[PDB]
Amino acid sequence: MKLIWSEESWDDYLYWQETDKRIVKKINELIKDTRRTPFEGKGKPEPLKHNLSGFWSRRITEEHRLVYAVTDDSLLIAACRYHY
Amino acid sequence: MKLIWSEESWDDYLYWQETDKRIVKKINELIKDTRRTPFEGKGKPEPLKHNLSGFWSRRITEEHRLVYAVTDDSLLIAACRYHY
Amino acid sequence: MIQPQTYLEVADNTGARKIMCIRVLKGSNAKYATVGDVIVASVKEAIPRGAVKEGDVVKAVVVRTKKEIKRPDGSAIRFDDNAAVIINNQLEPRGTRVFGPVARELREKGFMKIVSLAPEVL
Amino acid sequence: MLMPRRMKYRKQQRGRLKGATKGGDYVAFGDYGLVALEPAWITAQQIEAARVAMVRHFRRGGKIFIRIFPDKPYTKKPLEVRMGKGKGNVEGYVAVVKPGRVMFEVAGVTEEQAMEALRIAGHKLPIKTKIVRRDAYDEA
Amino acid sequence: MKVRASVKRICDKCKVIRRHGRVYVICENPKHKQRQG
RNA sequence: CGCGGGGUGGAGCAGCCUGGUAGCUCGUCGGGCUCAUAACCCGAAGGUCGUCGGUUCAAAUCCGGCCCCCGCAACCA
RNA sequence: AAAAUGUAAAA
RNA sequence: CGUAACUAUAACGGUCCUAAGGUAGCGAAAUUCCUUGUCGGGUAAGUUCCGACCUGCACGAAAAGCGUAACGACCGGAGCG
RNA sequence: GGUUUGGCACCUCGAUGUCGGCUCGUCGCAUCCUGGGGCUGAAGAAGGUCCCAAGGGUUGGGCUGUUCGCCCAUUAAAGCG
Ligand SMILES: [Mg+2]
Ligand SMILES: [Mg+2]
Ligand SMILES: [Mg+2]
Ligand SMILES: [Mg+2]
Ligand SMILES: [Mg+2]
Ligand SMILES: [Mg+2]
Ligand SMILES: [Mg+2]
Ligand SMILES: [Mg+2]
Ligand SMILES: [Mg+2]
Ligand SMILES: [Mg+2]
Ligand SMILES: [Mg+2]
Ligand SMILES: [Mg+2]
Ligand SMILES: [Mg+2]
Ligand SMILES: [Mg+2]
Ligand SMILES: [Mg+2]
Ligand SMILES: [Mg+2]
Ligand SMILES: [Mg+2]
Repeated sequence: MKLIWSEESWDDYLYWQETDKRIVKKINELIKDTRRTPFEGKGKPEPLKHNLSGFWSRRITEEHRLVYAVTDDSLLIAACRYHY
Repeated sequence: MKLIWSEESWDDYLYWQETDKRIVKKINELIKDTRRTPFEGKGKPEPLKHNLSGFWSRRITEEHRLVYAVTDDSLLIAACRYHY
Repeated sequence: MIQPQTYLEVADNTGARKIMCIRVLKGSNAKYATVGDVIVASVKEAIPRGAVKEGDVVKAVVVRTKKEIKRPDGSAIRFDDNAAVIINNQLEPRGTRVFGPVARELREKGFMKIVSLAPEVL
Repeated sequence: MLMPRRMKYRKQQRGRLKGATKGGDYVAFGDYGLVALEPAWITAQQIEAARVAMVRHFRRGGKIFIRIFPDKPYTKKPLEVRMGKGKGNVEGYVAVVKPGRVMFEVAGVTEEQAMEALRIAGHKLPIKTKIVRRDAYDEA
Repeated sequence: MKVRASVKRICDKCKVIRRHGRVYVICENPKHKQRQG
C-alpha cells in the first residue's frame, strides 16, 4: 500500500519535526489504523460532502484531521489541518 | 510532484525517524532538493540499471541510500537504508 | 503626383535612401499625393547602420515633386525628383537633418520643423 | 428517452389520423389534465420536454401522469438521396394523438400551479391545448 | 423588450395602452416599454 | 454511407467452412542451474470468444440490430 | 564444438 | 502489439503471414488526398516560387534511380532596365 | 424567404454556350456607412441591442483561374442578395 502526499499535504508533517512531534504521533498511529481499516475505528473515521466528495476524514485532535481517500490499494493524504 | 512512499519505504522511513534524526532530516532534505527538480541535485544522483533500472539512486551516507522514480509530477520513494 | 508604386527619394538622414509609396493618406480613396500630403510606405533600400531598415513600413511627407505645383498667385514650382521625409506617427521628422530644397507648401500644411531644417525653401 | 423496449416489427407504415380520439378522453388519474385539440404525431422528445418542463416548474411537487406513449417508429431517409431503394431507417418514435386525448395529468399541487405547469408544457407542443378540471369524468 | 410578437404584462405597473393600431405596453419603468411589431 | 473482411487468455494468431470446447508462440506464476541476471531445464494458472437479441436439446461456430478496426468503390457531365 | 553480462560508496 | 533519464520517439523485442517484404538515392514532388502540411527564405502583403522536415493517401533504380556543364520559339518564381 | 446542397424529371437534346474575370448596370432590404429614434449593466467620450430609413455611398494592393477566403495599407463604411 503506497502512501500519497499532496503538495500542501507534505510540508505539514515536514514542519512537525521542528514544532512538537506530538501531532506526528497521531499521523503515524492514524496511518496504520487506515492500512487495515480504510475508514474504521480510530478518530471515528467518516466520509465527506460537496468539496470533499469521496474523502474520509479521520480525527487527529478535534481541529486538525487528516483526510484520507483509499482506492485500489493506496491511501491518500490531503490536509492534516485547515483544508486543501 | 506529489510524494509517494509504500510498504518497504514508509517502514524504512519510520525506523529512520524513530532510530536516528541525523538521517531523517538528511533524507527529507534531498526529497525537497528533488521534489521540484529531480535527477540533478544533492546526495549524488546517478541513473540506476538492472534490478532497479527505472529507479534512481541518491548517495546518502555511503552505505545507506534512497531509490526513487520520476513521472511527470508524482515522485516515488523506494528504500531508505542499505547499499543496493 | 505621388501614387502607390511610386519611388520617393528620401530627403533626410533617417538612414533610408529610397522608399516606395504604399498608400496615400488623404481621403478614403485619394488618387494621388503631392507636396505636403502624408503617405504610408515601404523602405526599398537603406544605408548600413540607420534608424530605418529596408522592409520597414514607414510614414512620410512629400516635400518635392516632378509635377509642378500650382501657386494661388499664378506661379508654379517644379523639382527634379520626388522626395519625401520620413516622420513618426505624431508626424514629426524621424531624422535630424533634411537635404535639398523644399516647397513652402510645407509651411501652411503645418510641417515647421522640416521647413526650418530645410537648407532652402522655394 | 421513451420508446418500446421491444417490438414485433421494427418499421411500420404511416396511416392517416381521422378525427375522434377513441380513448383517454376523460381524466381518470390526477386532478388536472391537458387535452389535445388538433391531431398529430407527438415525438418521444416533445413529451419528455413537456414532462421535464412540468417538474422543472414545480420542483419537489406533486406527481405527473404521462397519459400517452410514443410506440410508433418514425422513418426518415439519409440526407440527400433519391427516392427508392427501400424504406428509410428509423429516426425516432412518436405517439398518435387525436382531438380529445388527455396527454398529461398532474395531482398533488395547488390549482394555480397545475395551471402554469401544464400551460408551459402546452408550449413545448405542436398542437393547440386546453386545460381541464375533474367534473363529469365519472366513467368510473 | 422594446419590440416583439408576444407583448405581455411584466410588472403590476404595466399598462396595455393600444394606440396607432399597435398594441403597446407602457410601464412605469422604460425597460418594460414595448410595441407589438 | 455502398460492397467484403474481421473483433477468441496480457500480446500476436489458429478454432467458425464440417454446430457438441477452446489450440499455438510469447508473456505471467511456482521450482531448479548460478556468486547473481540472462539463456537453459521442470511444472503450473489464465480465455464473459465485441455487444444486445434470436434458431437449437446444445451457439466461438448459424441467423439477425447496432458498436468500433481494416480494406475496396464514390464514375459521365 | 557453440554459452552473454554484471549488482555503485576508491581513507 | 511492447520497450530508453519528464515528455516524446523506439536502435531492441514479441507474434502472424510471404515467393520475397522496397536497398541506395530522392521525397507535400510533372507524384501529397487531408493541404494554402510545418518551419525557413523572398514581399508592405506570397494557395505560386526557392530551401528544409518526412505520417511517401499513392517515389524508387534500365516503362531506369539520383545528378549534371552546354543547349531550349518548352513550363514555373524573381529582380533591373 | 427561395441565395445553398438536394428531391422531382414539366418546356427545351432538327442545340436554352455551363466557371471566373472585364464592361454596363438595375432592383430588394433581411442596412455596411452616413440621417431619426427606444431601451442599456447609458456619468462623459466610446459601445451594446432593437426600431425607422437605401437618398447617396460602399478604396488600392499581395496570393490563387478562382467565386470565397487570408494577408498588407487605408476608410465614414470597405453591406448581403
Ligand atoms: Mg518512462
Ligand atoms: Mg532584407
Ligand atoms: Mg522462473
Ligand atoms: Mg565494478
Ligand atoms: Mg522490428
Ligand atoms: Mg507547399
Ligand atoms: Mg490539392
Ligand atoms: Mg510581384
Ligand atoms: Mg503572379
Ligand atoms: Mg532529378
Ligand atoms: Mg432546385
Ligand atoms: Mg421531361
Ligand atoms: Mg412521370
Ligand atoms: Mg438539350
Ligand atoms: Mg429550332
Ligand atoms: Mg467551380
Ligand atoms: Mg427595415
